[PDB]
Amino acid sequence: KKVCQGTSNKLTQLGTFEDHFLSLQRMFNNCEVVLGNLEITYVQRNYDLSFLKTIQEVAGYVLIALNTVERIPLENLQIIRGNMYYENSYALAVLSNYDANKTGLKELPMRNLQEILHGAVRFSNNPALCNVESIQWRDIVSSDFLSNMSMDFQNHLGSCQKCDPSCPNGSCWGAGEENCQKLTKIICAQQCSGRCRGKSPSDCCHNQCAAGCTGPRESDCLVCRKFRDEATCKDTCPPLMLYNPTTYQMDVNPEGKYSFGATCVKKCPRNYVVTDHGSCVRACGADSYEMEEDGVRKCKKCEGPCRKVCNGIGIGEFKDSLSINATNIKHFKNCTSISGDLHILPVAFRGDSFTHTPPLDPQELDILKTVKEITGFLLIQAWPENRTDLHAFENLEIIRGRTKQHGQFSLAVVSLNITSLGLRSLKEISDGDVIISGNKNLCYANTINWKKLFGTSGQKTKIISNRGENSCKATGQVCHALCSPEGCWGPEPRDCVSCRNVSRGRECVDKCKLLEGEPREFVENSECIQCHPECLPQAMNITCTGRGPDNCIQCAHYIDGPHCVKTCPAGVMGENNTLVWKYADAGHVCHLCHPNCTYGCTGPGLRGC
Amino acid sequence: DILLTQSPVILSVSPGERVSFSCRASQSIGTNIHWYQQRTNGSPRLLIKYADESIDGIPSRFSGSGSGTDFTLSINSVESEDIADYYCQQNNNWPTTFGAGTKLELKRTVAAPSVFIFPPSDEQLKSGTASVVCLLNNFYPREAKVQWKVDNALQSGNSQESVTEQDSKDSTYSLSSTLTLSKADYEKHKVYACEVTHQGLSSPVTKSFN
Amino acid sequence: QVQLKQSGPGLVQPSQSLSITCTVSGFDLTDYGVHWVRQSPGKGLEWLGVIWSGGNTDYNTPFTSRLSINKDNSKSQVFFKMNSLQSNDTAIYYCARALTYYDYEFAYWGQGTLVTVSAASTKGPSVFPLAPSTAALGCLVKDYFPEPVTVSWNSGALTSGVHTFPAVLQSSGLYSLSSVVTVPSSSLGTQTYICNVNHKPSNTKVDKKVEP
Ligand SMILES: *[C@@H]1O[C@H](CO)[C@@H](O[C@@H]2O[C@H](CO)[C@@H](O[C@@H]3O[C@H](CO[C@H]4O[C@H](CO[C@H]5O[C@H](CO)[C@@H](O)[C@H](O)[C@@H]5O)[C@@H](O)[C@H](O[C@H]5O[C@H](CO)[C@@H](O)[C@H](O)[C@@H]5O)[C@@H]4O)[C@@H](O)[C@H](O[C@H]4O[C@H](CO)[C@@H](O)[C@H](O[C@H]5O[C@H](CO)[C@@H](O)[C@H](O)[C@@H]5O)[C@@H]4O)[C@@H]3O)[C@H](O)[C@H]2NC(C)=O)[C@H](O)[C@H]1NC(C)=O
Ligand SMILES: *[C@@H]1O[C@H](CO)[C@@H](O[C@@H]2O[C@H](CO)[C@@H](O)[C@H](O)[C@H]2NC(C)=O)[C@H](O)[C@H]1NC(C)=O
Ligand SMILES: *[C@@H]1O[C@H](CO)[C@@H](O)[C@H](O)[C@H]1NC(C)=O
Ligand SMILES: *[C@@H]1O[C@H](CO)[C@@H](O)[C@H](O)[C@H]1NC(C)=O
Ligand SMILES: *[C@@H]1O[C@H](CO)[C@@H](O)[C@H](O)[C@H]1NC(C)=O
Repeated sequence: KKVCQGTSNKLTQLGTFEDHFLSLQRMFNNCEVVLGNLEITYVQRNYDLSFLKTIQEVAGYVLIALNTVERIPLENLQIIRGNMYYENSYALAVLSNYDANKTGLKELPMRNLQEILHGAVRFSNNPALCNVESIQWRDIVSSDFLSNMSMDFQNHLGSCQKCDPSCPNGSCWGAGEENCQKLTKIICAQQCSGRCRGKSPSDCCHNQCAAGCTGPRESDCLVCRKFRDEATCKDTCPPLMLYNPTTYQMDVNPEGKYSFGATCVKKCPRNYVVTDHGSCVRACGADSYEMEEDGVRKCKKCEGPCRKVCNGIGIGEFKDSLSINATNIKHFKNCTSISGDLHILPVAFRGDSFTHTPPLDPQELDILKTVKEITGFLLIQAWPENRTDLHAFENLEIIRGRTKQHGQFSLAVVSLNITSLGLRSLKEISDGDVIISGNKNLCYANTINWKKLFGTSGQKTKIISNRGENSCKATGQVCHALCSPEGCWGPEPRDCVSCRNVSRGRECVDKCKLLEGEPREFVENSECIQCHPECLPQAMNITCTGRGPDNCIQCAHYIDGPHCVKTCPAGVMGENNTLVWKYADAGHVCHLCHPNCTYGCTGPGLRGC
Repeated sequence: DILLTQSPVILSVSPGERVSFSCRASQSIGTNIHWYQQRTNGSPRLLIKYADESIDGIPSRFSGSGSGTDFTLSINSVESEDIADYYCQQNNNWPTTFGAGTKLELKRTVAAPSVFIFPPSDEQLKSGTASVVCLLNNFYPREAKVQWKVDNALQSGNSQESVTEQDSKDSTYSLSSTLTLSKADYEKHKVYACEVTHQGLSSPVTKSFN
Repeated sequence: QVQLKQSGPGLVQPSQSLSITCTVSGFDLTDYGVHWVRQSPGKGLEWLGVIWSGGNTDYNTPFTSRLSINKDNSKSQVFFKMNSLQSNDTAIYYCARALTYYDYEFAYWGQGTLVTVSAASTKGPSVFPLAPSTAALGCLVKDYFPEPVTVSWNSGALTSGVHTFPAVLQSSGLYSLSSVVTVPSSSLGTQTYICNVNHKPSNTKVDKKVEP
């Protein structure tokens, strides 16, 4: 069905009467299911509300207030789920539909509203309203809310059409036999759990039904009390993961369904992203990025900071600005990619009268630590003298040099007090030349093989007038013994280009915690990967043979099939929509509980229950 | 170079009074002197030409006299509209030159300022700077003292003030003082106070917020 | 009726030139000289020069080497140009005509041209509310350059109790000005108050509602 969000403006007016109307129409035209709230306010006399005929569900609340329109044709609204209230505990609230002009809302023909899952109903000050007072809300509303109800009726603007003789107890929503109240709760047999399509015992609805039914199956409900999966009404969308007794791990349920409103879809509707818990949402959170898996778009929490690209210096907000300076630096917060160039000039640190920009507090440069990519060039003419390396760009992975300074340099580092370039993440310089001049204390630039970094031919390096390669060697400012001959960005073992031995995270080390360290590790392609926490460390032998709890030599706590687990599976969903319960034996091996062990079993059989 | 020296710098008089402006030339120049009125934000307006000749369109209450070195502009019964700068100009020696002007102030009874303090707007605080404003409205005479106090600590060097011209209707002044602090500094203290000293106040008046 | 109307810049960069056009009406340029005289706060009025009826010019001694005055009788225009400007050429510039032929009693003046000499950049103001707790309220017009800023209240409908203060120069090199108005405290709930700020040099127009 066709869905729409609805609104939550409560009694707020949006512009003039016409503008407000236009936005209401724009919102609900062709809507069948309102996932949020249906709010109808300030609709003046003679305005056409006929599109409302399409609505059949309001997941949230229905508020009908301050209207002058004579008729509000919510003829096909079957249910208001009341997942949200308006004031107090009202799911439906129809208030003050009149004006100075003594003309108000006359007809509210909700002849199909048979169910209000949650909440009460409020009716106040509707001098023109007709017929609704006949309605037996006991059939509509859940007994739990009958107490919080607020129904006040008083006709004083006009005479009302009478109900059809065919209506039960003379209860109707308006004129005609079609507007008679259909009763599906109060008239049911005592045997009936909920709704019914007649007084007889045969004519009885499946418990999962709301409003009514055509037959006695869970597929014949008019509306589903909880969820609708294709044609059947279910308690909850079939879970995406199920416990597979064969593999002992959680597998993707082939019959898996996402939740969308009160529906169970096999694939989210267009422009909807699946969350980390199976629900369909218009857009991913702050801590997450969007991706595509098996054709269905999904939200995945961002590994580091979420990719945020911003304009470079001279572009966007920074247009006509000469450098990263005290004013603009604020805008670089959380930036991961810089679309264009970065200029860091002396004018930043001196402050600039002409542009009325104050001196930059060097600490602010930490804002740039999130930058991993610069499409244009990186130009550094000034740096805090007490900082020995270019720390702010320590996470900078790539400079593309799509645009270059003087159409020539993609990396320019000139006359700074720095001792090392500390560009530990710089893995690639796609285009442009690299010039390093005038840094009296700069010591490692040379050791680097810049041809590795370069992506194009013609790129040259110009490293001149820095600290003496001889004086560098002489004062021990050289590459760490853990570095590969490929050079380094500074003295630290993390500044190496590549390791002589192995690496743990970003750091080069001489050995992995293969046999002795506390977080035991294995080696893969010269990388130290920690062992699964459930693997028990092995004295004088390797602890694990790979990533995962199956590649363990020995388990630390319990074993489920081939896996090592901190605890046995308990209360996890499985096929046949049954809960899975296991117990641990003397050898700490997990085994299924007796099917009768509803809350679990400490041991085998009925005994351990 | 021939100097024209005007006195007083400020001439304070009461309405209806006879008022005279003095303009003295370093050299004798006969009657080659002209007088101008300049109201605030206006162009100079020629009042008198050649020491004593009336100018068409100029109120009769304006007249001039003098010959030699000492010249005088007189308003025989001063009116509120006469508040202005008044300048002399010499006509006699190349290049023509102007005096530094006399500003006319009108006396009235002492009037105490009505004082208001305004905290920085939340909007401004977003920019990282807080301007706090103290207003002294409709007082007389112009001499007034604004002192800013922060948690009983008196501020210096971090305030600016300005004063309106004399009002055309009631002859009072108003003064605006702005204390400007960084947001962090703003948030570091508690008591923000403006203390006013003026002839019309029996004791200094302090307005404040936290 | 004799009138002189000036046109010309506001901000001139140092060492660059300043040009003002004085368009006259109500007389003939072939019959009268047009003088240019300026006014600096700390210089009072200073005569700069004159282009006479016959097309000849005279320039005051300090400006003889950097001043140019030309004219077009047919177009009733006088062109003032001054070269090599410095900070202490900041002033209001007037053209003027005398009452009688050949003389120096300036009976007629242009409306003046405010010339700022500064190498800085133009910046539009930010505007913040000053709200009440008879009550006073206002607008803070902060950090703009150069002068002037014009302010009205409720589009000019409220000119009673309004005081717009002289701008002050902030060390940032930017001006700041406040404008306030006093009204009965009983009006704070019922009447809406909007300050209209216009900074013409930057084409910045702002309307700000001020309320508790
Ligand atoms: C530090 O970091 C900060 C933050 O990143 C940087 O801040 C930025 O600085 C920029 C550069 O200073 C600045 O942009 C300048 O804006 C000023 C003023 O702009 C406003 O006024 C102009 C002029 O209006 C009048 O003139 C034009 C034509 O002359 C008429 O059309 C108009 O009707 C007026 O009569 C407006 O045009 C302008 O509007 C524009 O911007 C707004 C939004 O801001 C838009 O809505 C609008 O549609 C327009 O796009 C503003 O209202 C400008 O003066 C300046 O422009 C200069 O650039 C041209 C070409 O590049 C240049 O030739 C001119 O230079 C003249 O002036 C020089 C001195 O300034 C002088 O030396 C020359 O001889 C020459 O005469 C021209 O002035 C800039 O565009 C940014 O707005 C500002 N950003 C922020 C957020 O504050 C800062 O620069 C950094 N500094 C350092 C050192 O690192
Ligand atoms: C420029 O860098 C040099 C070295 O990186 C700094 O000089 C050293 O400062 C440390 C303390 O921070 C001392 O222990 C060393 O002995 C110094 N080395 C010398 C003097 O050769 C120098 O301070 C930096 N300059 C500035 C302005 O910070
Ligand atoms: C940066 O990201 C953090 C994430 O926790 C967020 O709290 C902060 O508001 C963000 N700031 C900006 C300017 O994006
Ligand atoms: C560098 O200098 C600043 C300012 O003098 C100082 O605050 C800071 O502690 C110094 N050391 C650093 C940033 O490691
Ligand atoms: C104005 O400044 C210039 C220097 O740029 C100087 O020649 C001139 O005498 C100054 N005039 C003053 C200070 O009145």
